[PDB]
Amino acid sequence: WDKDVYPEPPSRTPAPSPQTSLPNPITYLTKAYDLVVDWPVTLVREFIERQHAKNRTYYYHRQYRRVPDITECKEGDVLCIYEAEMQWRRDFKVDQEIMNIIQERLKACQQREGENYQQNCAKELEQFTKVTKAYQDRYLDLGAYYSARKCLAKQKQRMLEERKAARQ
Amino acid sequence: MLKIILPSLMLLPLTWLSSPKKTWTNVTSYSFLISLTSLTLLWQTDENYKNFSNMFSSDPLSTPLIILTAWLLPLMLMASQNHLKKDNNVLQKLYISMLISLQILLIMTFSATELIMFYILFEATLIPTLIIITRWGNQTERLNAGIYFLFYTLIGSIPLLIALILIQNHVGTLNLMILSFTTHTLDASWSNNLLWLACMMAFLIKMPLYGVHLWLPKAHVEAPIAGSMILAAILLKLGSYGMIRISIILDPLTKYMAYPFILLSLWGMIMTSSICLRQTDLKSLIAYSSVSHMALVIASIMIQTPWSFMGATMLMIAHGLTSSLLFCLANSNYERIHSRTMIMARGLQMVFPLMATWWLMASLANLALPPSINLMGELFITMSLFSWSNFTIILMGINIIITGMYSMYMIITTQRGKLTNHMINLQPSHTRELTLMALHMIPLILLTTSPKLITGLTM
Amino acid sequence: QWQEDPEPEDENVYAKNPDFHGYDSDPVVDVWNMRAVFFFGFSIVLVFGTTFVAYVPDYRMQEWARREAERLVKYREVNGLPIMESNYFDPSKIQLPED
Amino acid sequence: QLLREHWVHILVPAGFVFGCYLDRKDDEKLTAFRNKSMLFQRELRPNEEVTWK
Amino acid sequence: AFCAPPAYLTHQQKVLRLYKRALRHLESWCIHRDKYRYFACLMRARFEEHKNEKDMMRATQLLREAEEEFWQNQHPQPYIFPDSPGGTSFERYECYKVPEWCLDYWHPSEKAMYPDYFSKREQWKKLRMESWDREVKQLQEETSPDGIMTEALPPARREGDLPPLWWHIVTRPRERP
Amino acid sequence: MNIFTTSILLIFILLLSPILISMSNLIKHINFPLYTTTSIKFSFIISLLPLLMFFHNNMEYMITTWHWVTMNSMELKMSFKTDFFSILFTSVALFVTWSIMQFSSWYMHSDPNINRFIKYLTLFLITMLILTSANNMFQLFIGWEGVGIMSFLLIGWWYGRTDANTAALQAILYNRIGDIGFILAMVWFSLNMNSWELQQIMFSNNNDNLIPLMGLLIAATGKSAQFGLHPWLPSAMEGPTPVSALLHSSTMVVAGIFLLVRFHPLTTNNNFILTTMLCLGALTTLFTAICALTQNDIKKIIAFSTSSQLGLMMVTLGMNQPHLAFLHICTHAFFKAMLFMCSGSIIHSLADEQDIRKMGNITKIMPFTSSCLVIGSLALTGMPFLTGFYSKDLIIEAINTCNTNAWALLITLIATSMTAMYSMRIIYFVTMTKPRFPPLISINENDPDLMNPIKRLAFGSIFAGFVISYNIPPTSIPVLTMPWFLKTTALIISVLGFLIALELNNLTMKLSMNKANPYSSFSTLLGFFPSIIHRITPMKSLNLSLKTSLTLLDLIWLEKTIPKSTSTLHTNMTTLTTNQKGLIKLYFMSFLINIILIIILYSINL
Amino acid sequence: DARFLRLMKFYLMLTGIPVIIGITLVNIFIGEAELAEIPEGYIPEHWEYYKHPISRWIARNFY
Ligand SMILES: CCCCCCCCCCCCO[C@@H]1O[C@H](CO)[C@@H](O[C@H]2O[C@H](CO)[C@@H](O)[C@H](O)[C@H]2O)[C@H](O)[C@H]1O
Ligand SMILES: CCCCCCCCCCCCO[C@@H]1O[C@H](CO)[C@@H](O[C@H]2O[C@H](CO)[C@@H](O)[C@H](O)[C@H]2O)[C@H](O)[C@H]1O
Repeated sequence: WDKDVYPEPPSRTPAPSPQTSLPNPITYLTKAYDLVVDWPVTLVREFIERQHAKNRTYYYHRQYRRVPDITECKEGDVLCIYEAEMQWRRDFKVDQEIMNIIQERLKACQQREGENYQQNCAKELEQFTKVTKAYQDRYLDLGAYYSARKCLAKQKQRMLEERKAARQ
Repeated sequence: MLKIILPSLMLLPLTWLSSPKKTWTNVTSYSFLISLTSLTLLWQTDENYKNFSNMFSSDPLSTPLIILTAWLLPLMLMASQNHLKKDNNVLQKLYISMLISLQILLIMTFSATELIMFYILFEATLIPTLIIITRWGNQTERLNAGIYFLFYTLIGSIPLLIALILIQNHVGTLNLMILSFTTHTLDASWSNNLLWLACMMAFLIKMPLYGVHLWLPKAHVEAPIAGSMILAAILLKLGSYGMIRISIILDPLTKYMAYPFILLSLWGMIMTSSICLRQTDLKSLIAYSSVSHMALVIASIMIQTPWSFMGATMLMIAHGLTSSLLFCLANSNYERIHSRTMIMARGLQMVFPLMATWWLMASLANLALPPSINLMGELFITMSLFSWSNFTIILMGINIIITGMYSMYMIITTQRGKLTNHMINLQPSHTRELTLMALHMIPLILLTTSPKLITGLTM
Repeated sequence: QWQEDPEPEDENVYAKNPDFHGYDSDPVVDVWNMRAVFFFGFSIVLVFGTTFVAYVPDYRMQEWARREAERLVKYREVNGLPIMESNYFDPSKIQLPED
Repeated sequence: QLLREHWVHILVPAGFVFGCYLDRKDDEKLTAFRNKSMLFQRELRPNEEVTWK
Repeated sequence: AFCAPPAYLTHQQKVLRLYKRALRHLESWCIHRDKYRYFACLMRARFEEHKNEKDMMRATQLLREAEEEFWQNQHPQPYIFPDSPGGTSFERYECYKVPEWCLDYWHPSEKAMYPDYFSKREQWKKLRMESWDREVKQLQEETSPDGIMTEALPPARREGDLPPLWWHIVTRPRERP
Repeated sequence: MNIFTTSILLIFILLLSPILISMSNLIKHINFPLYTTTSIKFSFIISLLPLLMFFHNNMEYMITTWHWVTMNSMELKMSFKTDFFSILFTSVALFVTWSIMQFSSWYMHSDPNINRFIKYLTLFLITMLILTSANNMFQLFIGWEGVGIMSFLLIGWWYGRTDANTAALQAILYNRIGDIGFILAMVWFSLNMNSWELQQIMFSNNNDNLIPLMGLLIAATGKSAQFGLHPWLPSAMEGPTPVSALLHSSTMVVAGIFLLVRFHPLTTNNNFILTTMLCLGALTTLFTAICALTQNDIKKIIAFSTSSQLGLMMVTLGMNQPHLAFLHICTHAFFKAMLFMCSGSIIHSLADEQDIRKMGNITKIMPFTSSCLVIGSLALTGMPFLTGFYSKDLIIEAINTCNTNAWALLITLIATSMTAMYSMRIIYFVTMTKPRFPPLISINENDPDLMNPIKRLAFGSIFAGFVISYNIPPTSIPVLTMPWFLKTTALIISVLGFLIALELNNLTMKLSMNKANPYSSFSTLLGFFPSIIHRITPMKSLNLSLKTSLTLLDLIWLEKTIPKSTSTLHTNMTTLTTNQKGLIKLYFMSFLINIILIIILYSINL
Repeated sequence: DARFLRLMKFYLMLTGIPVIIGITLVNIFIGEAELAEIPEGYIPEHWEYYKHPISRWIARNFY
């Protein structure tokens, strides 16, 4: 849980503020649950975590050095085009995961706000809208055979259109 | 890939050098182990597709099909173990050799890197399948069925040869990676349209389009169980795989050259699904169900969206497994009552209670039960086509209704109802048949657990 | 009529060897074949195959994709950049055709 | 001896062994670019010979 | 169900069937027992009012009129006996009426659980084996010389002989298994 | 919070326990029906706790268990949405299923495969709970379609009955025609919002949401048996009485109303949808109450009562009253299940008789069953302060004092009175008149496995309405100011209907012949919808499939056009060429023509 | 039918139960690796990018 990438507003639970002579069943059920279930389970988990502390091992997130883009490839030079295309595919799916993370933020915001979502989730709705516009302008209408070259052609079509609009 | 091909070849020496007693057991066991070995192609922890040499490669699209092919051979041997009960040893070994050769050729085809590999290894499948249909078939018209099956495909294929030669002359090569990474836009000349057709027609025939689907209802009701299984589990998917691999070059012509075949698929699906309602041959009913499903696959592939490709692949695998299971079940009842009519045998749930369970599960896979990968595929193809045009939902819904309808019709007609008590010969289900059905179902359930394996290249 | 054998009479395979597993006439070959099928299929391919497929890691490097996306999002959020720019290819690189 | 017919069991595993060996040979022939690719090119670590052999 | 239908029906059979059907529909209309009796007596009065009509043409015309009136006045939803065709639980137990020829496939270990029943069954099979030849000859010899046939089968005439074609009549599953 | 989520998951685990035990050899050695009853009891007890938590702090949870798959920017997670609807309905469904699962042991002691029957009932319960506690539209579909399959298997449990087989296929027909709309909703909400999760879908309130909500309305129509696709439910009583009691009344059939309640936020704006639902509910209520009258089967009358109640819920949703519609769902679950159980008791005690003409004087002979049946009827026609009244009365109040289609309002009120009329039909012809059953009385309801479940459901019908109504949090502002006639309209119409029914029924003892009547026939034959649709549509469709498709085109014209035309032409050409008379004179004449032709070609081409 | 079910369960369990036992023991004792930043000046081995001990063992010994 990286709170940054997965923002989570603070908790604001209120006071017990009881006004009834009767006993709330929930507190006693929760005490029984705690003692009976949570405690042994926590013991087991602590034992596993000690066993993990023993025999600790490490794994590293892979780093992929950048390589020339398809823009730097001479037509029909399959050798460089392959590397450019693979780089583009990796960037494509990293963008996919960006979209997943932002959509998860939006869903969590909706659930958290509840019936205030029509106002308090405006920030995340705005972020979602901007990122989906970016995603549409990057990868949409590209066939199932999407490729760096198709993306480049689409971008250049849009840039030609924008240049025309600016001229006019 | 050569750690999977060579054991398959060596199965043949084992088949022919084994003693008559142990031949079936040895070949079945070693074929299962070859299937296990084939799982090595799922260690793709990166986006770089596997290329084992200049000749053989694998992809997210080819690995599931290759693994399915490996899986089918043991089941084909089990299904054939019975109807070959009283044939001479050499004839039995010939059958086993034919199946082994079919597996070898199909794996090589799916793992081929050059389309003129593919065009040879794809048509080489005709010989073993033709022999299986014509030699070991039962009824007299098996000869006619073999002729249809051979020549539909050959007429389709020859234009594919011409188009491929033109492609090689124009480009300089036929390695699919090179074609992908150096493709260029076609122009809407009449010659280019004729090409598009020449490239696409052989595969469309193998994916029987509504107008050229007459060779399945014949080949299936004339072919033995193993022939039907391999055919409408792998052979039918040769067309889809070829279409997927080859459509990369044929752009942007597809935008308007797909209207005819999309329309034919989306209409023939309804027509064939309806035909399933009023057909008196169980084998034929299953064959026409297969035709409808392949109609969906063709529509999705010819619209080419990411959803289309991924759902088409998922449904390719799902149909493979499900149709195979259905044919094994129907052959189970056929081995006893020696008839193919659906009406004749009824109420068999009163005597084969467990095989009734397998029947029910197969019918659910057919009718597309959520969360089954069958549904997932059909749902995603439906989403793609709805995006393509929001009116296709009408045809899709009519087909869904009719699909459910014939799927349950099979069950009610056969499993349920008064037992045809006059059938004395109905014998308790063989452990062979039950294990065959289990081996068909369990992979389906596990893949429904883990769909990520069977998605296509796109997703 | 031509000289041809009569059609063989039907058989019940449970008349002999009431423990017919469906694989062979001889009981010994039949049972050993059934054991081979169950063992090499279920007790090997399905079990070991399923475990191997389950423990294939980072399939199509999806987990790597998610991890790198999280890293990039944190970087961009800290540095104030837009999460994704509408232009994948930096326009300065592209020599857009001049008129 | 029962090897008379149990020798036959060595064919398929021999098939697998031979296939693996041939795969290694296939990868031998394709050695160029062993460590000459933009993404993955690196200086060999001390006490090393081949990157992926 | 235990007797084959005739080639046709006479006026007597047709009128009796109409009487029964009309009485049952009258009951379905008149739920209460007293009302049903009140109207059924009138129905018998009507039916017997024309009991002795020796002009069969007028008799048939009367019967046709009665039938048309019946079709006009039939209860839309009549009373159906639970097991009667078209009534709830008509075939509710046909799932469990599994035949007897299945027992032949039982595993010997399953037959061990029931030793005596299968010994008696073996006696029965022996009896059927013995009686088949005689009963087939009996039917062949009792076939009518003329070309006029009826579904009804012959009885056992000789001594110590089972009735012709009796295996399927006997041994049929119990109604409620 | 741990306790709440843990309990939610433990409910499903407990419900799966009987299934896994079934797939083992311990099923033979244990008393499986009692084991499953116990599991259901414990699951209900567990569910009570989350219900208390919600009633306290009203906190709703999205719980994501497993990540099934990721589809290029559309994750599919096994999600759970626990809130008012899901929690309360899980509690109610578990209660009613506990009662019906205990009662199934009594009603099905004799039948073999009782273990399979119990397994199927359990499976249905799991599937319906999946439906209710579902966030993904895909998971909701899993529930939607799995309950359909279980209904198919339970209807026509006695697969001997050709009629029951037809009934199961009828249900599949109508349900699938419904599910077309559901799939349309899925695809639209996937393309336009790129997510099947309800939380993300919520942000489509500012779009049009007509194409998807029409799919939802159609799916709800099909599943809840609204007028258009109504025939399936009434004729779904071919199955065992416990199945009818549970599935096709208390729990399953509420699926459409539940789906619409879940998607209430989107349908608030789309007036077209709301008016459509108002009209559909009104039409179904009136139609199925008409059919309910003049029906002589104890189970079919209750089936049509259920359809009428569901039509009323459709009206409840047609006006923006989702919470109240769901309240009606839960409240009616109790007494509808109780009425079905009482009818099952009667049917079993008598020789499997289901006609209300051969039942009479039951009040004297079976005091317990008749008492609980009277309670059930008085709950169905909400008498003050029973379970029904704590929902139906408020529904009618809102109906009479909200802007509404005048005709819809009128027929709804008439159907409300007519419910009293047919409930009187039952209470009279089955409990008040002198006996009509076969002479050999053999009546025993003293079995605890029958008495106790019905006792529990009667206590439910008597208290749960008040308890739930007083405990549920505020949701919709109710209209409490109104004229005297509007305020007591429901009571006056219901009582007037009761009196009219009493007069009409008492008129039957008059020694005069009831004659066939157009309206009587229209009511009894179910409006002729079965007789007409089920005889025209299947015939036309099937005849087309055989003739136009299989025969005219596939078996004839395609063969002639593609294969046989080629075969012919080639045979014609071979018979044209090969047959040569075999004479050297003619052959060399042809060679001469070749000579000349080559010369000419050379000359002209130069 | 009973025999088929019994044999299938036996032969599936024969290796399922030992394998699940192995998985549970590995998870409980060996444990899963944890993410770390590459120590600058180090060339991680190909397997060392995979979280699970079984996955990394297979990687090292066979890929
Ligand atoms: C778009 C290109 C793809 C389409 C290609 C189509 C090519 C298909 C060629 C199939 C040829 C099969 O040729 C088949 O020969 C058999 C001989 O047994 C004929 O068989 C039939 O012939 C005649 C009917 O005309 C009968 O008298 C005879 O008894 C019957 O067997 C079939 O009618 C014919 O179809
Ligand atoms: C573009 C080129 C495509 C070539 C691919 C198609 C190959 C075509 C194969 C043509 C030969 C098929 O051969 C087919 O033989 C059958 C009998 O066997 C003939 O059918 C024959 O049947 C019987 C006699 O057997 C007669 O009653 C009938 O009138 C006669 O036609 C078909 O008319 C012929 O077409």
